[PDB]
Amino acid sequence: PVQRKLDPNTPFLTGMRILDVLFPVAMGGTAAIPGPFGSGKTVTQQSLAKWSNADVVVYVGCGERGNEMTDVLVEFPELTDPKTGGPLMHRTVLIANTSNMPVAAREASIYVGVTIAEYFRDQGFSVALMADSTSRWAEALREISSRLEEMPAEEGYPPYLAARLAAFYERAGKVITLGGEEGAVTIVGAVS
Amino acid sequence: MIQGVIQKIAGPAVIAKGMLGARMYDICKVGEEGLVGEIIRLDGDTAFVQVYEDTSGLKVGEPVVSTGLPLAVELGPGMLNGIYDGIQRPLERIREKTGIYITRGVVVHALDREKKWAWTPMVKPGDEVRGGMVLGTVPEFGFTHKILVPPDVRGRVKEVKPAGEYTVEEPVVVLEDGTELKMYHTWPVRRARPVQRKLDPNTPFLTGMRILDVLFPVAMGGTAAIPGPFGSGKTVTQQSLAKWSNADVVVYVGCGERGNEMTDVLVEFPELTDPKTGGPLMHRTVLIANTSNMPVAAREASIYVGVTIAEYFRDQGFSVALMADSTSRWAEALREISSRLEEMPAEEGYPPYLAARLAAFYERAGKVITLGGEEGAVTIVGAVSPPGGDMSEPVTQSTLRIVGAFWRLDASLAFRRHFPAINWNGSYSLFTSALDPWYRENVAEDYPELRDAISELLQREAGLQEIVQLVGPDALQDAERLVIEVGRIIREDFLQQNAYHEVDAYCSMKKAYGIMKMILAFYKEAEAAIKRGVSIDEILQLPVLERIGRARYVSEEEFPAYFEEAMKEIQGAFKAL
Amino acid sequence: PVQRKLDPNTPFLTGMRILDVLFPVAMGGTAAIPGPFGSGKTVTQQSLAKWSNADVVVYVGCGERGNEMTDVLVEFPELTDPKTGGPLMHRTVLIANTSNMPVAAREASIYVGVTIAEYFRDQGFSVALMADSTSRWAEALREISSRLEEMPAEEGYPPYLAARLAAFYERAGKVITLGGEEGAVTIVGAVS
Amino acid sequence: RVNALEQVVIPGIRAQIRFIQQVLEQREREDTFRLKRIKGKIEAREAEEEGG
Amino acid sequence: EYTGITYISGPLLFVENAKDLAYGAIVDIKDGTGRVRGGQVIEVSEEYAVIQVFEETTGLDLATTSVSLVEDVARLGVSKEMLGRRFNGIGKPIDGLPPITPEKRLPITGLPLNPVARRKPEQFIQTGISTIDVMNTLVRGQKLPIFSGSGLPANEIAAQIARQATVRPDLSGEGEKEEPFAVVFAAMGITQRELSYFIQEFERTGALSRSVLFLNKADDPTIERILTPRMALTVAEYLAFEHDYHVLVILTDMTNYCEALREIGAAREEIPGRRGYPGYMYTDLATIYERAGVVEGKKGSVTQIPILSMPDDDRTHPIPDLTGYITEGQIQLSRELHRKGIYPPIDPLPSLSRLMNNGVGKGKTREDHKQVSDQLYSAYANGVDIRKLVAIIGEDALTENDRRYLQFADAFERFFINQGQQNRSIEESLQIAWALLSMLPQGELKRISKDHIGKYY
Amino acid sequence: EYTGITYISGPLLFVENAKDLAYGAIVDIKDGTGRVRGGQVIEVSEEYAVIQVFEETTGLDLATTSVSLVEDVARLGVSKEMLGRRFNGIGKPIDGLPPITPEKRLPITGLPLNPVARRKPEQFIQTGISTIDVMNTLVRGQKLPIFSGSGLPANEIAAQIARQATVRPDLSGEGEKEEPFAVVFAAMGITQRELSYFIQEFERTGALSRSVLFLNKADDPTIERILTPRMALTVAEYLAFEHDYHVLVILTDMTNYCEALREIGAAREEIPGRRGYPGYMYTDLATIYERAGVVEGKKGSVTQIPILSMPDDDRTHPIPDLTGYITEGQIQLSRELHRKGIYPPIDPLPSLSRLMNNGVGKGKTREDHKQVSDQLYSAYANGVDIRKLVAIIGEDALTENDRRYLQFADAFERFFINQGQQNRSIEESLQIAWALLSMLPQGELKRISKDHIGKYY
Amino acid sequence: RMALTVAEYLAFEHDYHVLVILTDMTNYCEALREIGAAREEIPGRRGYPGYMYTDLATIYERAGVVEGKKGSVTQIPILSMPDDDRTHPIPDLTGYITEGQIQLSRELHRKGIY
Repeated sequence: PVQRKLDPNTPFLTGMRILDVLFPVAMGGTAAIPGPFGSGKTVTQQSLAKWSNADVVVYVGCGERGNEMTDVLVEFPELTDPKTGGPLMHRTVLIANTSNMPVAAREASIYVGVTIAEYFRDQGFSVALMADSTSRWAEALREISSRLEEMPAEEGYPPYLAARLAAFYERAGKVITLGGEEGAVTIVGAVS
Repeated sequence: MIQGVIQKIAGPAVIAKGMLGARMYDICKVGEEGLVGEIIRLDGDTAFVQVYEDTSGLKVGEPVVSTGLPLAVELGPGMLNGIYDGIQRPLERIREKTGIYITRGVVVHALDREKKWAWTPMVKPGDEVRGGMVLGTVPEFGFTHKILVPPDVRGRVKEVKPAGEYTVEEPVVVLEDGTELKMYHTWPVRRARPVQRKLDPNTPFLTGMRILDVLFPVAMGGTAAIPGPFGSGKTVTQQSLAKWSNADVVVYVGCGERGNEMTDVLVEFPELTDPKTGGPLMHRTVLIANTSNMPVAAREASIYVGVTIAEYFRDQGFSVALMADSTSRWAEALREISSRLEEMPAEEGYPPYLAARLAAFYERAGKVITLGGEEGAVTIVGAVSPPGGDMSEPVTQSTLRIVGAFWRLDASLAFRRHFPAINWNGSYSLFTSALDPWYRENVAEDYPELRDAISELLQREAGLQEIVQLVGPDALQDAERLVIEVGRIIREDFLQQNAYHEVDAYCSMKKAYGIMKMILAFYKEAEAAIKRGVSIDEILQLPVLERIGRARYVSEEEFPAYFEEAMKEIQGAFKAL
Repeated sequence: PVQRKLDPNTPFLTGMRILDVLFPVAMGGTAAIPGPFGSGKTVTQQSLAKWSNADVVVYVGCGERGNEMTDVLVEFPELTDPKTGGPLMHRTVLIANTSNMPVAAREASIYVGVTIAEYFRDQGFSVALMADSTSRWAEALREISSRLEEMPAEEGYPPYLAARLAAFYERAGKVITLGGEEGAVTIVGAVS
Repeated sequence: RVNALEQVVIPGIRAQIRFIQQVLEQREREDTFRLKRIKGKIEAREAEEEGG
Repeated sequence: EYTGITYISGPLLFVENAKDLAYGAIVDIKDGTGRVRGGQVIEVSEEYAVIQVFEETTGLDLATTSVSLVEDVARLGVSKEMLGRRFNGIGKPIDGLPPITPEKRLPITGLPLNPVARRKPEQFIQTGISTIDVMNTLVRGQKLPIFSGSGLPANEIAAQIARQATVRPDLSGEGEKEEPFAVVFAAMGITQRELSYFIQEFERTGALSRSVLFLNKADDPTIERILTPRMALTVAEYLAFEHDYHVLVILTDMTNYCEALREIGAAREEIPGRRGYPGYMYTDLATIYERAGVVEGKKGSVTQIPILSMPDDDRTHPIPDLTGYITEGQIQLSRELHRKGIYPPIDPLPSLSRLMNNGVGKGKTREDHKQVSDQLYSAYANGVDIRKLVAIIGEDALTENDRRYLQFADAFERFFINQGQQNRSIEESLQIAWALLSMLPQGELKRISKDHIGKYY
Repeated sequence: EYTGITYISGPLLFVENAKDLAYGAIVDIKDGTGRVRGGQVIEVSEEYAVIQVFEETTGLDLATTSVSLVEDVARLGVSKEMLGRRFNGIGKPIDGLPPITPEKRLPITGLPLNPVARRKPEQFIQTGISTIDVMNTLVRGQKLPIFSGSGLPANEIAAQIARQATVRPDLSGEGEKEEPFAVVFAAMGITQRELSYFIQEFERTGALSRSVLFLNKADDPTIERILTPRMALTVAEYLAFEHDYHVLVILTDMTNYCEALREIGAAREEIPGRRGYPGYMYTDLATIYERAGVVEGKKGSVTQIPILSMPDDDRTHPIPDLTGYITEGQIQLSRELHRKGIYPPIDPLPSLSRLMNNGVGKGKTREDHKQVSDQLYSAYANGVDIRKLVAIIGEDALTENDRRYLQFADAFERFFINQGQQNRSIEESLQIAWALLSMLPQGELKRISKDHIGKYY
Repeated sequence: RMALTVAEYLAFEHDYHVLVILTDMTNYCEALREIGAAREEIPGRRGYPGYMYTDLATIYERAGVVEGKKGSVTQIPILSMPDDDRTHPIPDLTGYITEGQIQLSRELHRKGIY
């Protein structure tokens, strides 16, 4: 729970000209990067956590690619933060999931990451979440729900898709927690 | 009677058990207070009730009473200025006594017993009556409401109590056969009124719309649609059809309609003059309309009440115009009732049992001679609602499943505020092979040709409109633009009729034939005028167009002002100048 | 039974300039000529009628409607026999099934009528089998569901897909046999 | 062609797919709800062998 | 009696203590309305049964539900004279007269013809539009579905064919007026105006005489829209085949069919296998349509002409679907020429004729229009089509040769396809037609023979 | 009271029997994990009654459960100090400060409105965004949906008109004691952006002295979205009719309404797909848009001002389609002018204003209000029309009777449509509208004639 | 699944390098559907199953290099579509786990450019 709602007012810099200077979204905004991931789209995602004013970085997958999902992990410590002055992996929390992980991996994914982010928030640390492959999350949900009474009924996907997608963004922002410390829980939405 | 209790409650529907002696279609009051539903499905001893009114606050386990006698409703006097609706309550009474707020639930008599009227006897004792006759008239306002004997019932007459105003309750004709015939008399809605001979529609209906009728006709017993995409024109084109009519009775069913959807509609009627009186139009109109907040089954029931009232009047020798507003109302009732009662689905969530009432309701439409000794016409003109915006859905193709007339109303026309929105690209009529007699019997014989000669105008505009959009008016010649800017006046001043001048919301044959003959001239002249090389540009600047163009701001008592006058000026000072 | 599946390499000819020329058919082949909801796809059997090079004709229809095999059905005994001279029925067998014939017989039809193609094809013949509009078999196959209180495979597709279709087709067509003879079934599927 | 393209053409032939797609897809709502109910019959019938 | 209900709701019933009945059984039901309602036992069940009640139930108390087996087989009588008398679906005259008198009781489902007993059609008739008797050339035993969308009349315009119908006996080498040309009509569901309109167009020529009318209306049982066709067609077989008559069957309003079909499709055990209609759909359109074809051992025939009111211009809808495959000859009417006011308004672009050198255009059907038809197809195609292809490439890119093509569209449609009460013999057709082909050079005249060419020069 | 549960589920669940459970009753359920919930008892059975679960499935057990009836139906207080105060949230309102005393506790289901207890409008609302209230004529006798569409903000526009509605004695029809500065806002579901936007807007508009805004707070459970509309409503129905005041329910996006609503329809197995969003939609909405009329025999109203966006810049989706049908006409804003800078962008090209001469007249607003209504509409319309056909035939097609209509669209453009957020009176609007009606020759105009020409220049 | 499990032991544990070449995915996915439809799993968009995803993953994810083990399997799946249109599952699904696409030209294949 929180003492007041707040609004972002922390300047946006991601290390990319047009990206942050024309479009400010600030810390506690909610973004999206449409179209398929890879084929020049990786530029933004990588560079973001290197420069951007956040104290902590959280990376998260849910149906990511093959070789492309490993290029990232391996080049992760060799991405260098200037505050920390070496390995980015130091102030980066990993909880990423690919489809070489269990069925329910991708369905359990979100909530986990969301919670942990609030921890950091509480300590006055801004986090930098990247909810990649949103589109693909639902793959799992659908599969599970077939086998149940909660069958797909929307437009080929759950109508409970709608609830848990929404709520995901309504728990994330700049706010002032019960201990009176302020963090920011910025999401970049690779839908794919 | 029958004393079960409730078993389950399932949405606005309610089920009951311990029903022995239950029949399909009765008054089925569920709970101690009763609500009056209707018996559809009977499975076992569990007669599935489907309530018209809200099941809100009902607690299970309250005795269920079913009469077990067919669903009937009171037909007799009180038709004029009486609400009967679909939940079987007069809103009239509610409005004053329980306030501007309706208390949902509790049934009160459909036809109030507080009304009293004169009786004029027309028969005497010691006779043998047959069904369908009149026993006496009742003068109520400037109209004559009759008391019709139940069809297919015979018995002698014991007494007939003399003339005078009495309570409707009082028996006025006791039969020897042992039927004390009260002024109101029940009749079922599952047993309908018969007809001695079936007849072909042939008397025209005049609603007060020029172009509408003139391009695509409508007789009395005809049918046409009023589509209205995205809640457009439809909503009030129906207001202008009911404002003035040539049909003696006016039956307006606005079942399932909301606030603003019926505001102006109703509240304006007490301000319109009545043809047979002169006070409120209510002296010839009957409100069968219902509110939206009342359940699904209340808008189903309203439509079946309408048509049996229409039949009642048709037997009195009185021609009925019946106008159900929006099929999005009808759709929605059966579309949801399917889910409820565990009825299996057909196409688009509508049941396979959709046309149950529907089919029979369209059949009744027609001019016929009754068993009553009179002849009327039951005219139905239903307003369709496209779900998908295509008529391929079953809730929309029922006025195009079986043929008659059909009208096409467009969103795009509605936007500039062309009333009506009739288009000649999806409208046909079959009363163009049966109004031809009555035209050249009363109207004119110079009419079955002239009407057609207007339609060709907009025929030839189509072929060209197409090419206007492929290449401009600078690629097309004088003779091209000819029938284009004929077309212009046929729509600017002949598809737009002001809804704030009420002498264009009503028209007559006099208004008809006049302004049809004005154009006849222009064409026939213009084919020779412009052949002299006078370019269409110049003829646009002449005063000659403007003078004919006053035809949506004119009255009918200002009708001889343009009739003879401009007639000579068209054929005259346009072939010299 | 047969020794093995072989690769065709000898064409079959209907005696046309478009079904043999621009796009050849094979002896031991499989083919199809879809013409939606009828489109002159029944006429390609007036071309297999007495202009074919099939030693032995074996004409079969799943349950073709009578009227479309009124003129085709009695056309053939009248016709000249290129492999003799009299009726065409010296070489044709004609094991056709109609709508006039049982509505269940239509379901059986294909997997039963394959064996009659095979008995002549085995001996040393280059049989020409044609299932006249395989869509008539689909209407029988999918009716099973209705009568048995099961739903067919979703979106108006039959419940048995590959299972009872592909197997008949690939049951015979250029296959060396156990006798060491060459069995080659030529089909020109007259589908929709 | 420019005028046309940017007005009636491009977005119009776009928007057509949508309409198509969504109504065929929507049909398969009725499929599932019935399919469910078909299954309910298969399990019930065998529960009138194991519960009645 | 079998008391203890299980379902009551309109024409479809279920009643228990029924486990030993036959397929098709006329039972009674004593109702609470006092109107004794029939009902055929179309299927039997585990400890209940399906009754499919002939009349629509509107009250029936569950306390007294009487059932009384009249017959174990639902059947219908027959006669040899019913000619000139009208009837409804139940079998009761509209004149208020008595029904037919059974001679033998025949099933209502009937029994289909062997494909081998059918023999090629070739005895052409005059339908009174030159357009059919050339392009499709309608012959006895053949079907011509008249494809007509919604918003286009087809009941109206059908009556035109229905009164212009007349055998050809001087061109087929023998009498065909010597064996009766009776006609049958039958609606599945119609209004008030179209009821009187039909009779008044049969009273206008006196084509009313020698007809058997098994009409159905929209207020007449909704269950008997699909029962009454099946019944009536087995009263056709008796006068057509076994009394050797040439019977013309015309079945019109085939959506209202489909309305009644829908009801069972999905509400019951049956599933909707396409578009809310059962998956037993195939059968439902087989016993109806299959009736017709020239006999090899009778000299009678059943020529059935279905006239559709199929939804819009759709081809994936069940009606246009199966009808395609079935017929060989077929004709389409469209709305494009129907607003010009030309009657009938043929549009033959998706229309096909697969018999026109084989089947028709041989034997008793004359062969001077054989190669003529085939010409006329592509000759008309080149015309109307290119009106479009010009307004696509530019707006003017025709030569003077291609000018001719479109010059011949406009002429041909107006004249040729337009007849009200005008009637032109097959020879009066040909003559005229080849004089309008004179607005065309060679290459639109190759197919036509040396004989035909000169004959009508 | 009922101990034991036999289904743990997230939207609805089993409660054995029933003997006193009303429809739509309030129950209290201790989950045994120390948490407590409520819900409505919609659907009551002596088999398994199912109760409205108010939160997610987690945090439930069968170790301790109880179901206990608290009240017959839903109910809640309406203070007469509800006006001039923001009461965010529902049940116990958290507007972050103490709750106001539930002075009159009455039902919050809805109280219906008799259709014969209605009277024709006579009030105008003078709002400071000229363009709409001139042409469309914003009156309380219409409830037109404002469609924002994609990449067009729903908030900014709604935000605007908040403080910008003003009251006069007779430039608004009715008095200023018949219209307070109070308004009501009812959320159909607010989202991230929608909430983070109205934060600043409360402290600036005066949500402590002239505005009531019930919210869902964007983070309360789904079922809350089918509670707050009708709850928000009923409140105002009281002080409006019975206490005498005009208040406008300024809705928000109905998209999130569908969202929550749909999950109930697939957990009860209803019709939750009309074309991907409910077929049962309208049924529940009967109540919302029933009170949106004008009462007779009392003074003061309630009017729903739907404000809803579209998931695509095309309407193929049920979202705006089913709303069109339900309600009357449309007012839009589109993105024609938004791409260039204009703010507020307003395009009423495909608009329909149902009423526009009722609820105003002459002297109820101004003299030339009734006349200049339709005028601007078609003057402007036919401006944009030219730019269409010029480009079709080369790059021009214009005449001298075009050069005037052309510039009538520039003149209407940034002079009239663009205005910032600057309050404009009905006087300042119509007065100067007539100097922009001096770009086309006056005297004989399309809808105006010589009766306001010589009076207003 | 057979040669899948054998493959693991070929390229990672022998240090060999395998190249898996699958062909016709349409059949693989049709047959699958029948199996799932009896386990009470509803089929998916444009009839093709929605429980496809999981099962299709398991064949393709035994691709990618491995630390210290030089030999690893290279995956090349081949599948069919009516004209390479993306209006059914068969490409979508695939196209998330797999990288790239290489479609076929009508012009080229006519002229015999392979």
